[PDB]
Amino acid sequence: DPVFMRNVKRVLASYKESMDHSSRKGMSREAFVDINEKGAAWYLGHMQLASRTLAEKVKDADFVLEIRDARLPFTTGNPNLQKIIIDRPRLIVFNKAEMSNEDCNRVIQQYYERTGNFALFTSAKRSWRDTVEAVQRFVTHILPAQRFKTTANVGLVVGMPNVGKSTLINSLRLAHEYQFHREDFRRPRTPEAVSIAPGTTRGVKLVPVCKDPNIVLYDSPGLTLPGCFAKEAGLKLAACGIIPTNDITLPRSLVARYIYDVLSAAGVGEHMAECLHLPRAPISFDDCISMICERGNLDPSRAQKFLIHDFQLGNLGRITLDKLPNKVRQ
Amino acid sequence: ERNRAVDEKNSTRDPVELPCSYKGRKLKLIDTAGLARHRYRADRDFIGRIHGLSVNEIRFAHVVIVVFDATEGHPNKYDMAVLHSVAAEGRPFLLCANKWDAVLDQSATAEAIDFKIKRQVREVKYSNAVVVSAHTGLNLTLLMDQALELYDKWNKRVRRAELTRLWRKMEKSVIIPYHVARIGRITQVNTRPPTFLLQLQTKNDSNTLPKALQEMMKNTLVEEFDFRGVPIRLIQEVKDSNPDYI
Amino acid sequence: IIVPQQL
Amino acid sequence: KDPASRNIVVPDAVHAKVGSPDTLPAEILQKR
Amino acid sequence: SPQDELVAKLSDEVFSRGNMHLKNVDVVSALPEGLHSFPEVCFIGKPNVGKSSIISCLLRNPRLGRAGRVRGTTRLLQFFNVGDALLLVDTPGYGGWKGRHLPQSVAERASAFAILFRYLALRSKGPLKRVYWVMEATKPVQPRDEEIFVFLRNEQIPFSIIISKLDYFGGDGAALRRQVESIYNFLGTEDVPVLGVRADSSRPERCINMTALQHDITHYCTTDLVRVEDLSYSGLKELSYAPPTFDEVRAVEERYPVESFIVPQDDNLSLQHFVSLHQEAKSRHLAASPMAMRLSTKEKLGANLIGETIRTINGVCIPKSMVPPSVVQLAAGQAGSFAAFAQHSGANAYEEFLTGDATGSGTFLEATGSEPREKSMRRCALDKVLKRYVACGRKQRSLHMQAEGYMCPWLAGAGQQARSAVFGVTRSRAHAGGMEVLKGLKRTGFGGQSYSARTMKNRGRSTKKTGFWAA
Amino acid sequence: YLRHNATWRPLFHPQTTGVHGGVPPRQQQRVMDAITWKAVCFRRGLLARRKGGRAKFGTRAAESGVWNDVGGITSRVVANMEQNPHPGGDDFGPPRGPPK
Amino acid sequence: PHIHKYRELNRWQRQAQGISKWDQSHSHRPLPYVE
Ligand SMILES: Nc1nc2c(ncn2[C@@H]2O[C@H](COP(=O)(O)OP(=O)(O)OP(=O)(O)O)[C@@H](O)[C@H]2O)c(=O)[nH]1
Ligand SMILES: Nc1nc2c(ncn2[C@@H]2O[C@H](COP(=O)(O)OP(=O)(O)OP(=O)(O)O)[C@@H](O)[C@H]2O)c(=O)[nH]1
Ligand SMILES: [Mg+2]
Ligand SMILES: [Mg+2]
Ligand code: NA
Repeated sequence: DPVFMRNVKRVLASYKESMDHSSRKGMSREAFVDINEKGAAWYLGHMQLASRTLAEKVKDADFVLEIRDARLPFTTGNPNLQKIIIDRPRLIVFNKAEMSNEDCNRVIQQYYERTGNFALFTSAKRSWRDTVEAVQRFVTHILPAQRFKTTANVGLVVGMPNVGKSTLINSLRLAHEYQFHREDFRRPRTPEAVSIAPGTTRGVKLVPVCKDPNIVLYDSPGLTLPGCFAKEAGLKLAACGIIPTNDITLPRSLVARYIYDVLSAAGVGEHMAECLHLPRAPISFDDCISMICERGNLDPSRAQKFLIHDFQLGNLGRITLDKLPNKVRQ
Repeated sequence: ERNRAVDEKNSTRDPVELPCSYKGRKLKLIDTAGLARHRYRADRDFIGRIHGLSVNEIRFAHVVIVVFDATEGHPNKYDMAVLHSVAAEGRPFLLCANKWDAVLDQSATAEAIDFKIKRQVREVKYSNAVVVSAHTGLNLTLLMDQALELYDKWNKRVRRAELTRLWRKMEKSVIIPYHVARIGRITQVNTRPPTFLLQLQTKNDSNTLPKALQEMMKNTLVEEFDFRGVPIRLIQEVKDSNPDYI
Repeated sequence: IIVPQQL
Repeated sequence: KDPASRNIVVPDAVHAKVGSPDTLPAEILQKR
Repeated sequence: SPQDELVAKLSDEVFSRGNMHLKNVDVVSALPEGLHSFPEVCFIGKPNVGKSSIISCLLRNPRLGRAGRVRGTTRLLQFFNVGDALLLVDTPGYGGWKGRHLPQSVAERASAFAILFRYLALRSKGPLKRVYWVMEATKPVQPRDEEIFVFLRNEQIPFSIIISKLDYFGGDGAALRRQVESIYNFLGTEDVPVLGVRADSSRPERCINMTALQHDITHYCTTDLVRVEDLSYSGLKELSYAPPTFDEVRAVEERYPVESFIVPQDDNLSLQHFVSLHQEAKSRHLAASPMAMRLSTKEKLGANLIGETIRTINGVCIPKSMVPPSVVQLAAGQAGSFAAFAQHSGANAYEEFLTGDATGSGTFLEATGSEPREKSMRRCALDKVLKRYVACGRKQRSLHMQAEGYMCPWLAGAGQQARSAVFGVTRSRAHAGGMEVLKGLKRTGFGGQSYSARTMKNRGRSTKKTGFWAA
Repeated sequence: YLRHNATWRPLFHPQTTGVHGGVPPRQQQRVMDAITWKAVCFRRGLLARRKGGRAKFGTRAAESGVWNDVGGITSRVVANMEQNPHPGGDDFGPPRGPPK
Repeated sequence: PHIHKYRELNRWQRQAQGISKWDQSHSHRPLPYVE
């Protein structure tokens, strides 16, 4: 046993189920579940109902930090912040900008810079520490100096837990909790403890990010969430991987049909064939699926899955599925 | 040589109070006898009587300077216990490292003293240490200057507006894991020592704040308004019931 | 082995 | 250069019109 | 020489008082720091070069320092307290362990190397006074020795060289000169100290140049002392060091993860060739396995097959498929670490919830029937007794955290006070660092709790006051 | 249901309740006898499974080898374990090497 | 009178928690100090 291939075979033999696609679930959890300080909870209702709570939380916070997907910028963004004119400056972080379209990214950045709120298109490889450093620079160069030194600048983080908000919040919470869980002989030996019950989700309400800049973040659990979406919105979310592909309600067939339609809208058939290693430019979606099968023993279901995963990874090219409004085009 | 300074132990027995003037400030230097552990003065009633006179002077003094031998390096547990007793009585405390001329490793000693202070639990962690040589007179004016500075912090007064504006912006910055009642208003009701009144929004008596939150607010007041080396009192006032409820 | 009085 | 890196311009015909049933939630149409 | 005669009389006086085995260290948290903070000296090297044999010969006891022909006899840091004033650290051999068939070999070896390199990188400033690289007599330079030197020159750790197996030369001064010439060619330095010495704890007469080593280690252990009163026996016993700070101990564990310490079975293939053979064999298996072609490229990324990045000592990357699951369970099982804390408090709250929700019957479903008779209450009562009082199965408890720091990290209750508490000094402003020198910690301690983890018996859940089931 | 939720069940000697728990010790002895027996049987199995095979005999299987191979006394020494060419002694039979 | 801590616990509570009889406080065995 020179190379650990037994483990490779063991982990490859367990491919029976994929976490992205469900076989017998008509409803999705990634559209309704979000973690709060008490745990996970299902938030039922559209964001237009909690618009007022979001406005109050924005007024309470010092700045805003939006986390969106660059492929679906306005679909991921909260429409309440777009409808309400808020005075607190906001920094938006668009993930997967290298998968999104460059022209659309530049236009959106110019629009936000003209508006006054800051935009930042990050790659899919950048990390929560990079976003933290960006927030640090934003706070140090935008927010005015406060009067109290023990007081810290508050930022309301707004986004969907699938784009990276949940990952960032969990990382910050875990780091802050471990820093004070691990013993330290240099710090005061205060005989006060904070219990962490085992077997709990351990959600957080407020997370400190830094010490010298004094930045803290408040998370809004059930404020931005897709919920009961429209047909086009659900197709876009399933194509970008935000929601699972339900074998009963939102089929791989329908989402791959949507992908093929949005690709073949313009003269991109030969480019799609070149990306998918097809011997010719596909005339129809069924022909494309059959050619993906030929490139064999695999089924049209596997071909649709391959097409969906290629579009998700970006093997088809850079594409922005959202329609830029006229105020952004100006 | 005003007092009797000998090489023997338990030399001083009665406190000696001397009225003095430093930079136009009338002050009474109170030389007190040494404090001892209970395990030593239990079999010795005369030492316990002298200890009673020593702790008595601490209760009625304004500023208390705790002097320890710096040749030992770090302060002793009982030396830190005295600082906690001074903070409990309500007096500004100052740590003084005497015999600094006889210290060989002054670098490691200064770090050992600083390590002990920043390791303390209560407001004693904000105390400052001053190295002093009673034989050569090593920066004794610096010792008296901080003794006067601690007295100014003792009588220091804070405005009610800034106390409320601080706490308004401090609730949104700190994490409160406990289930407590909201603090409506916070005012400095008394001074020397500065006492602050916290008015809770509840009407139940058993809704007092935990000891973790109390030390959290004391550390906030110290680091913000420079109440370092001075203890701080916190009184919690529960919203009372109206006589004519109607 | 040690088992306390259960009932 | 690389076909996986070039950007794709999406026309305005694939985007469904405003007020369309596939753009509005099913709850609004149900209530109407 | 004035100083050489004083350190010689000191080394003789300290070592003549006896020694004992202090503590074995496997996790970075459980270190001798505290009331047992002696100036330490470690002996690192490849397996079966005489590290434990030199320790046993310095300690004058063959049975104390366990040595054997089979490799892998020492699998964790063995701290030996000599004369209650110094610590001799016996380290595991970095290389392939042949003939050792201990279960969980990959996990035990990865834990052995993780504690080794992270201890050297952390306490290099103290109290680790000197590092001794023990090399075999006539064994050529191998990639394992290359990995050791790369680690040392990146951490900037001064190290001495001890050429063991001195009897192999048989008095050949010419061969020894060519051996140290090959060492100087590989190292690149002429001024590096080298001492050739063999060790036989069974017969004292077979030992040669062995009394000069205890004088050497005492020299490097007393070089921190400044005064002649400190050079005395009382000054060395008073010399102690401070614990590491959270910032520096977290950085070294992040740069040196437990998963990175995976060495080949042989000692000739470097880490680059070892990781390249994994990539070549894995690519062939994917292109040959039919079920592998049934998966998608995004699914392979999820299965870490086709693919932050774990860097080894040399700086090469290791894919996630190379790390076996036994090592992952090892890092999460190590107490007092971030991985164990992440397992208890939740590594990914959003991801773990959806994972548990899918693997179970449902989040809101209770007493469901899948698409006989249930267990009786008299059976459940009997099963509960057999689990609690016979099988000794207990429930998990909570982990505590400092309240004064958890509520506000930028206060004085959390530490890291940038102020200077001592007034009237000029040397305190220059003296800084995570680990400093504190005199007399062995007799005074920090105050309250001084011992580190895994030092005292019957602590935590293992209390002997109320029995096992009470916890 | 009526036994646990609707029946008044008196205590046994409430003065010494802190000793026998309010249950007659003759009933407790009968309950403890049954639980201890079932606890011992479950323990004997667990001890045999931990030590391997059997509890007293361990991994030493009954079919393989003898349980105790020391009946009375056994001499660990083996004759001529050094394999010397001449074990008769320093001088025995023919002289070895020239004298002086 | 008494000075121990478990005196508020009766014999039943002591045997249920698993505590040894504090009245038979044996001291001939030393404590496991870190030698
Ligand atoms: N080397 C050195 N020795 C000092 C210094 N100051 C005081 N001493 C010595 O320390 C001893 C302390 O004597 P006291 O001043 O009476 O000490 P004390 O605290 O008043 O003792 P009690 O009244 O018995 O509690 C003196 O006898 C001095 O010899 C110093 O600055 N340097
Ligand atoms: N001839 C000779 N043999 C030695 C010498 N030192 C060690 N050996 C032999 O080499 C074997 C290995 O010795 P160890 O002390 O176990 O070496 P080690 O580095 O501690 O081995 P590990 O713990 O596996 O790393 C021993 O059994 C000795 O018999 C030496 O100086 N000369
Ligand atoms: Mg005196
Ligand atoms: Mg060894
Ligand atoms: Na005196």
